Amino acid sequence: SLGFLGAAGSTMGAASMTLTVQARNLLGIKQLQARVLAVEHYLRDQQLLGIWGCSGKLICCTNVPWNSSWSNRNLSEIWDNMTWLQWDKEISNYTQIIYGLLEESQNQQEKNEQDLLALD
Amino acid sequence: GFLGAAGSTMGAASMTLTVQARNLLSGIKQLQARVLAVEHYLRDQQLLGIWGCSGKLICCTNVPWNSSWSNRNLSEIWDNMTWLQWDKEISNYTQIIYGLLEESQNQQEKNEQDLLAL
Amino acid sequence: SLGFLGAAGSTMGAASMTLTVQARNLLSGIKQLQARVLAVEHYLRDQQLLGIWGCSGKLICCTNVPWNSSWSNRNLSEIWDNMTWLQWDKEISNYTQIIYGLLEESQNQQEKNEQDLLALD
Amino acid sequence: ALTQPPSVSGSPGQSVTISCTGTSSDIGSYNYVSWYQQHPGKAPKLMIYDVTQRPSGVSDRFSGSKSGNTASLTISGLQADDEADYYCSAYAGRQTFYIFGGGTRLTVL
Amino acid sequence: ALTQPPSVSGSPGQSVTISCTGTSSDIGSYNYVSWYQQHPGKAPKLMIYDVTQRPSGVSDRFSGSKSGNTASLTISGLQADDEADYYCSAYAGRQTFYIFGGGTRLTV
Amino acid sequence: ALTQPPSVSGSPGQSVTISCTGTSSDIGSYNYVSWYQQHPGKAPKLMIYDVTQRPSGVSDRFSGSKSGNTASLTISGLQADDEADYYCSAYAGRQTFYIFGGGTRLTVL
Amino acid sequence: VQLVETGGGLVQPGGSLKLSCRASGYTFSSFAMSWVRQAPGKGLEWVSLINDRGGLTFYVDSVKGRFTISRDNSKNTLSLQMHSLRDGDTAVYYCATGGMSSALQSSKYYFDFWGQGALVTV
Amino acid sequence: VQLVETGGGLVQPGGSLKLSCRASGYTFSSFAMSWVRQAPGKGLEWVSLINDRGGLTFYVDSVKGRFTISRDNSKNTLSLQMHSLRDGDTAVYYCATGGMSSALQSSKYYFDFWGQGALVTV
Amino acid sequence: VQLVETGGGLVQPGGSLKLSCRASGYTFSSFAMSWVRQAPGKGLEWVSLINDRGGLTFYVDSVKGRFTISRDNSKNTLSLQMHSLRDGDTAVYYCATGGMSSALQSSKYYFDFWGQGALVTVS
Ligand SMILES: *[C@@H]1O[C@H](CO)[C@@H](O)[C@H](O)[C@H]1NC(C)=O
Ligand SMILES: *[C@@H]1O[C@H](CO)[C@@H](O)[C@H](O)[C@H]1NC(C)=O
Ligand SMILES: *[C@@H]1O[C@H](CO)[C@@H](O)[C@H](O)[C@H]1NC(C)=O
Ligand SMILES: *[C@@H]1O[C@H](CO)[C@@H](O)[C@H](O)[C@H]1NC(C)=O
Ligand SMILES: *[C@@H]1O[C@H](CO)[C@@H](O)[C@H](O)[C@H]1NC(C)=O
Ligand SMILES: *[C@@H]1O[C@H](CO)[C@@H](O)[C@H](O)[C@H]1NC(C)=O
Ligand SMILES: *[C@@H]1O[C@H](CO)[C@@H](O)[C@H](O)[C@H]1NC(C)=O
Ligand SMILES: *[C@@H]1O[C@H](CO)[C@@H](O)[C@H](O)[C@H]1NC(C)=O
Ligand SMILES: *[C@@H]1O[C@H](CO)[C@@H](O)[C@H](O)[C@H]1NC(C)=O
Ligand SMILES: *[C@@H]1O[C@H](CO)[C@@H](O)[C@H](O)[C@H]1NC(C)=O
Ligand SMILES: *[C@@H]1O[C@H](CO)[C@@H](O)[C@H](O)[C@H]1NC(C)=O
Ligand SMILES: *[C@@H]1O[C@H](CO)[C@@H](O)[C@H](O)[C@H]1NC(C)=O
Repeated sequence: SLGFLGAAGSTMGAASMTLTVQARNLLGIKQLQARVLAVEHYLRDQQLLGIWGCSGKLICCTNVPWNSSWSNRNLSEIWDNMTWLQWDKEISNYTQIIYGLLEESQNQQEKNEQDLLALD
Repeated sequence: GFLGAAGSTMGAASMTLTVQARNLLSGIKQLQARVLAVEHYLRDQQLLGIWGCSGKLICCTNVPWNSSWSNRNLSEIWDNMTWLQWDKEISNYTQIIYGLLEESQNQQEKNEQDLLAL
Repeated sequence: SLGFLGAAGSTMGAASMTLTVQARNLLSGIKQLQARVLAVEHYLRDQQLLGIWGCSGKLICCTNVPWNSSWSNRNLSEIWDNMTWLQWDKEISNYTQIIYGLLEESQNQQEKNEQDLLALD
Repeated sequence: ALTQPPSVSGSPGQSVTISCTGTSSDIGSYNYVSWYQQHPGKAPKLMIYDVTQRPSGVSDRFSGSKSGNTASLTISGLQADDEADYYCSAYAGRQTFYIFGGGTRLTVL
Repeated sequence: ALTQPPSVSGSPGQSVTISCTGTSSDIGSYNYVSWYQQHPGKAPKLMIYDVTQRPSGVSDRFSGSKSGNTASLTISGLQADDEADYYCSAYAGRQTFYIFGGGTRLTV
Repeated sequence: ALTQPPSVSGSPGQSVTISCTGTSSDIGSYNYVSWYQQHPGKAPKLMIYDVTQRPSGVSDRFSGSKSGNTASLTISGLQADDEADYYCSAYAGRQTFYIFGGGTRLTVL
Repeated sequence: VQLVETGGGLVQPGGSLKLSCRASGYTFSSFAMSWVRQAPGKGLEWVSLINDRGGLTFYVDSVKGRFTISRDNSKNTLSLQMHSLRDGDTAVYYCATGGMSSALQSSKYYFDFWGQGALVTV
Repeated sequence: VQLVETGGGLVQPGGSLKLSCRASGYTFSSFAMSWVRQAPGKGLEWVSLINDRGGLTFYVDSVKGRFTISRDNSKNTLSLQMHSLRDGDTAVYYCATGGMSSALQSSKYYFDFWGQGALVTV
Repeated sequence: VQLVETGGGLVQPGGSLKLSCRASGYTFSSFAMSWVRQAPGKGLEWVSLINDRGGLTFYVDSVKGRFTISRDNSKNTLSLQMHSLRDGDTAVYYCATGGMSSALQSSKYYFDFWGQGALVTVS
């Protein structure tokens, strides 16, 4: 009910309740370039979620543990006392390590599930 | 065939969903047409995704049916109606239904997030 | 580690561990937009075809279609350890449409069975 | 699974009641408790389904109901041709689909 | 868990049959049974696997069969060096992976 | 579910140990053991949580620890106000979330 | 409606017997089917349930193995193949219509059409 | 922080009480709630747990089919509806905070604050 | 293949003991591994199984809450850490190769290349 980015200045534990509002707002040569680049950004994000095994979800839990070197904070100060913009700035240039770990964890999970489903 | 089941009853037309699928994706006017088809396909796929129905053609949900939307029984709905007549009958409530579906998913993931946190 | 197509000449078993590396490289004046739209259409047709089979969101998808010995009668050791994906893909030419049709029919039956199982009180 | 009396009786023209007592997880959980009439030597036929919904082909008598975990079949206007065994069939969920009690012999005096 | 007789006997040169009886959910449901030969003081050796297969290094005197919930091993000709405790093993699904029987004394 | 002695005693100025014994699937695996003090006729007050962590409003004379599958509450001071039934509680995972022992009557002599 | 149970006769303990049921008077493929067992002196017991399309099968725990229920919608034929029959399986079996329905149909958790019955002796 | 149970007292076996608990002095919607019982002569035993949003309910197996736990965050009200009380259910029922957290807080696998308790006689 | 146990052989009741297997004659990472227990005079029983990659472990119910099986493809080493050992666990523990295979390999469901066995006695 807050609207697009209305929760942007709210805390992470409150802004996380409005993910569908943000998701629904993501979708002559210049106009086609703008539409194609919007489609490409959406598809790259969806493919990246699929690689992690999070396709079809907005809140996706994973098997990658949190490193204290990425952000040495407790859940209360992360979720109740700061916004997603401040968090995004705080963990800048740590996201590529997290993405690589998520990719490797999903590859291992897919192999383990295939082997479990291969037992008679 | 494509739209062949449009005149069939919904109980029979629901078994041809893969026939109706695949026909949604396949000088500037042709490029605009391709981009428009892709945009509509992605809008529909995102709309399914925010309902927890991604990757499925028949998706069951947790939203109960309100008798004010339609008071027909299942035999009349599925054996004596086509999808076009049904779509016409409940168009005035479609967006309301969509909103409720979205809300259910908003709750569902949170519950799953808690269940996996034990 | 091996690059985009580095596993192309490796065995099918070894190459099956590099699916994400190739998956990331499928998405990334009028003719440039035409090229981008063609890339998007090919990606979306492949994702849709996986979705029809119930494989959406997975790169390795197990199914309920048994393998027919008339398509290929090699054992798993020969297919996975002594053969590459290019040679295998050549071997199963003229059979992929039958497999795709069987996968579509199997997923339609799976969806009806799941809907009926979920209809039990 | 569920408990029934071994027999009931009554005079012609009188009303009789046959009961089935199950548990909270079957009769108390689902409103699908049908009743069947089986003449000895013949296959049973459906007398009432769900709880209170009588199928076509059955006379006005044999109406049923439920309360709590107990289902009840009321047979008013008892006829001489009703001398048959009566059975309950209760739905018990997905793991066990149907449960039956023993037969109740209806004796017409 | 898996029923196997405590011992068998026979003369050299004779055909000797050892059998194990399981249940429907393991031998009856799966075709993955195996037989092992354990000499006292030594580790067991794999003799038969799956259905009447021999691993490399095992002579062709060891065969077997499967019918219903009963599996059997046949020694086509007894030797003095065959004296050992023979064991059955069978796959029983994902909850109970393997079920073993008791030992059979060959008593050459 | 949990084994706990029925009673313990000591003199003012000393300290006591109240043990609580579970199994490997509950105390040993989750490390979520709490202790609380119940006076007869009154509601219990939380005294220890997360095995070793003391909440606010409780002085340092109450502490705890675990070893293997055994949890331990250490109480120093032993003043008259501590004559109460102490209980241990442990998280066993989902499907029977919490398991409890019996009460330990602490007698202050 | 008529259900004719062209089943078997007497078998020994440990043997196998197949029952069949021919349906007429209704659309076979539109209804779920079941087998219900009546042991003399004990009463009715449900044995197995198969969906209208034949893809889903359900059993009581006591016969969860050993029994296979099969449906042929082209010949309007229901069948039950019972292996490793026990002495406790001696009973009259009945072919019955209903008990499951489908998501697109009305609720039918009852058996409305019963067959003549067939005697299985072990 | 206060918790006051306002539920009923003496009931016959097979009856119901529908106990309730009023919370004050803290944010009700931020904490999970639970019901824990003490038989008059025995120790204290957990009965049921509900999360902070009310969507998830958990019970001990002994009461799983007869107790329902629910909450109303707009009235600061917790409810427990017992519809098949047995003679063994005689106990003091305490309303308590804690028992779980909804993934975005720290762990709360303990009972942070307890009410005074309602007496159920049956 | 010279699969050799290097584990201990004497523990008190309630203690812990670690066993390990070294392999040299075969590709260790290509085969599943397991531990099979032989109590004196009672025959053999399977105790635990680990996949070829080490990600999946399976146990009998009697040890599921006590034993941990792990492997290291580097140095070709299998390990089994047994906690809370009971008097019923006195037995010879054999290393075995196989009992499982990945979806890309042929089926095994049998044990081969057995080790010589470590003797574990619980006083
Ligand atoms: C802004 O901060 C205040 C401080 O308490 C808070 O009450 C308010 O809700 C915040 N705004 C939003 C949109 O959450
Ligand atoms: C991540 O954690 C590991 C230990 O878990 C640590 O060695 C490593 O340094 C951490 N990452 C960074 C970037 O420091
Ligand atoms: C989180 O860390 C901050 C840093 O000082 C501290 O002030 C706060 O109390 C901590 N919260 C919790 C719940 O540990
Ligand atoms: C990585 O991110 C942190 C976040 O503040 C930043 O301080 C640091 O400079 C970044 N690293 C580099 C190499 O810029
Ligand atoms: C059209 O209606 C008739 C009515 O009998 C039916 O038989 C026919 O199948 C229907 N057409 C289709 C395509 O289902
Ligand atoms: C059904 O719709 C009406 C208005 O259309 C609404 O008032 C009612 O609350 C709805 N039903 C439920 C169960 O919410
Ligand atoms: C559905 O409603 C219509 C009303 O026209 C009625 O004729 C029909 O019998 C109903 N079907 C069922 C199965 O109750
Ligand atoms: C939908 O609304 C319009 C006007 O708002 C009305 O004319 C139309 O009949 C309605 N549709 C139905 C199916 O009632
Ligand atoms: C190419 O073949 C050789 C055969 O010896 C193999 O060792 C090598 O790994 C192969 N290349 C790649 C990239 O796997
Ligand atoms: C394989 O294909 C042939 C082609 O006619 C078919 O007859 C056979 O049944 C197929 N195999 C299986 C297992 O369905
Ligand atoms: C697979 O087939 C080839 C060719 O017949 C054969 O040489 C090889 O041994 C077979 N492998 C297995 C594991 O059956
Ligand atoms: C597929 O069909 C063509 C048609 O001539 C044939 O040349 C080719 O060999 C076939 N593929 C295989 C794998 O045999």
